[PDB]
Amino acid sequence: TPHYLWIGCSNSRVPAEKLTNLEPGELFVHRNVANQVIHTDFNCLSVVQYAVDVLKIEHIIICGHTNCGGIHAAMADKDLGLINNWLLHIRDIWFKHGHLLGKLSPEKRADMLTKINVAEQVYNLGRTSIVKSAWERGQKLSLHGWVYDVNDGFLVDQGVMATSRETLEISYRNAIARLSIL
Amino acid sequence: TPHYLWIGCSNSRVPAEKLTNLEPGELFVHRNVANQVIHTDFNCLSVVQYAVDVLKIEHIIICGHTNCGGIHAAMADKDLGLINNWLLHIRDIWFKHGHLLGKLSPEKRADMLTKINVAEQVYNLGRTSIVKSAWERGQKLSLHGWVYDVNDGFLVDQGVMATSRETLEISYRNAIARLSIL
Amino acid sequence: TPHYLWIGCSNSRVPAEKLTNLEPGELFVHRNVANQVIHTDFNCLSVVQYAVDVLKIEHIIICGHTNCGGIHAAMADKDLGLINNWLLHIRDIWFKHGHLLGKLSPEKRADMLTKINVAEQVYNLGRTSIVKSAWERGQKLSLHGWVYDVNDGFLVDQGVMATSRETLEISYRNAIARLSIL
Amino acid sequence: TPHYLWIGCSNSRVPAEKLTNLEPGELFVHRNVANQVIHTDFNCLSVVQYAVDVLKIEHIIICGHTNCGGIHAAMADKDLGLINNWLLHIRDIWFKHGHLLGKLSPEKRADMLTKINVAEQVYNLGRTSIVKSAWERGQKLSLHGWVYDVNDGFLVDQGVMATSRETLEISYRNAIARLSIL
Ligand SMILES: [Zn+2]
Ligand SMILES: [Zn+2]
Ligand SMILES: [Zn+2]
Ligand SMILES: [Zn+2]
Repeated sequence: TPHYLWIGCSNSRVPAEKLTNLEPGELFVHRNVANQVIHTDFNCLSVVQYAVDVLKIEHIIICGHTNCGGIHAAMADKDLGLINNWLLHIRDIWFKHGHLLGKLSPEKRADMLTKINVAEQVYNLGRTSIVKSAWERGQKLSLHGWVYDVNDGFLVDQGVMATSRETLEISYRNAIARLSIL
Repeated sequence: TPHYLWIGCSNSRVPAEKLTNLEPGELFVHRNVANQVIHTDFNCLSVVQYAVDVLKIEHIIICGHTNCGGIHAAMADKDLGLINNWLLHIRDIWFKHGHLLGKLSPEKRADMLTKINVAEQVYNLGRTSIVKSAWERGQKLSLHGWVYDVNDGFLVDQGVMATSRETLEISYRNAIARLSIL
Repeated sequence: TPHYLWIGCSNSRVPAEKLTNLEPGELFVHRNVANQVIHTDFNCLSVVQYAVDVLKIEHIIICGHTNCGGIHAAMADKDLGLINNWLLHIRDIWFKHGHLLGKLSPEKRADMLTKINVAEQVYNLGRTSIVKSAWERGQKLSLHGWVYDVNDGFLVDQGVMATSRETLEISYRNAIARLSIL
Repeated sequence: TPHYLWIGCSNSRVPAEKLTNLEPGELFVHRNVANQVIHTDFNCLSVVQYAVDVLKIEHIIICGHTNCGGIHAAMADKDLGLINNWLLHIRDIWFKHGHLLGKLSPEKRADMLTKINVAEQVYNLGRTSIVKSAWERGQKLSLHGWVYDVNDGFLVDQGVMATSRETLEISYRNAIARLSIL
């Protein structure tokens, strides 16, 4: 069996199976643009459901990365057609935390939003009924939010790690709090 | 920078980077249950669009596989919540080719449907405005559909390969023509 | 309470509440382009779920109409951007029943596809777990497929009317059968 | 031919044709639970796109309403299957303005959130490439956001109205500014 679901970015500089030292065929993988878990996305949420319910996976890892073309385009003011719609979700976050990112130099900004994004996505994953109910029936399931420093090797980027719904709150809220005061 | 998009199954035994021999950084990856390109899926289309228009990728491979849970689930009679909605598209393909699969022996049906599905998804991909337009303005873009077997490798197929909308027809119809011979 | 869900086309020549003689605020309404019920559409399927489960509605009416801009564009070979993706579903039907429509004069065609579409959509609605489970717990729920002749007043367009899953099969299969032999 | 798009709630007490006094045939209608424009919803965007580009409509109205089940459900703690995914977007809006609503009295919260939601959805609509582009090539298009009350009529609001991306900002931020006064 696989023991982890890996939700990562479609981008190539992020190879899930290679960068970790984990055994081959242990990762059940979903990748989309800027690693998103949108409330109304049947594509991602099907993988999560197949993972949790069918494969009884005990760990979902969400994982962003620095220099993500996703995050950059999300902040660019440029019509690239259909991706612009998908990235508007990321922009909602950008402006949700706009005061933080406002302060930052216009490049720390890119990587900060990258970190914030993962937190927010773990937060979406955690409010999923797929996940929520797995918890409620006593299933062991932990969520995780990391960022792969593409020029280095990754950080358990955040204390954004839930094993229940309340631990989701503690984690996320602390995550956001911390990153809005260094 | 990337040069290929790979749309595969989320399944852990079909990792894109292991199963290809491209240079690292060259693959841009989407995975989802049973490797679908649904006409109205923002997530997958967002990736395709990002590949063709922004990254200017010139090859898309859709990789399906034998002994695939998605296909098995699509044929099974069991409720798996959201997964069911996702596989109703596959169940349509199962119905579209019911006569052919009706002939086949119950065991050989999953592997047939896996092969049909890869043809069908390439047919979807190619009918995309994203793709259609890329061709319509003369950008070079080839679609390839293959099937991987864990105990056996890629089935020497002859199978699915479009570089224009006209060849998409020729390749698609021929693939189905061939599968129908039994 | 309302007692019917009306899934109709966004188009204006089709006013649900007016054209019927039914009491005001009896119709819970969803309208989209060419009245579609796509397996993976959270928008429509949310209305259906709110209808069936929360409002305990006993009747879903799907209802197309003749001279539907949806059906026309679906058959047109013209890029209109984002709607083309949504209409590809209709095109899958067009070519599913292509031999029928092939025979017909190129305008009977428009209205035939309009009728076929409703049948197919009732069929999608009926394979929904939302609907299916309502049936399984003994809830009284009937589906219906009509077409509003925009220049006349409508026909229980088809014997496409399910009160369970097996009555869905009988109805749909007969529907398609009939319309492929006049 | 149409001249207005109406995006309203599916709710039976808020029928678009009754609540307006347009000539018959002029309204083009979308309804869904709690009148959302989600950035990655093919169904709603398909309608908008069809209105702006094909039908060349010059006004879009988003109509919300008081005592709306969608809003009530979004705030409630109950599982309603797919509906939950759909309302997580509304629950985000509830969180986005938590401080403001936190002030408010528990009863007055639904009606506040209904008002915020209409502002938010107009803000989404206006950030659409569909809309943005229409303006960007100088087509005339005005967005309007209103709230309807069954026992009272449309709340004399001053509220939400964009005819350009800059006015979308001005109108949106001002709407929120105003709602915040209490
Ligand atoms: Zn990236
Ligand atoms: Zn598989
Ligand atoms: Zn129509
Ligand atoms: Zn409502």
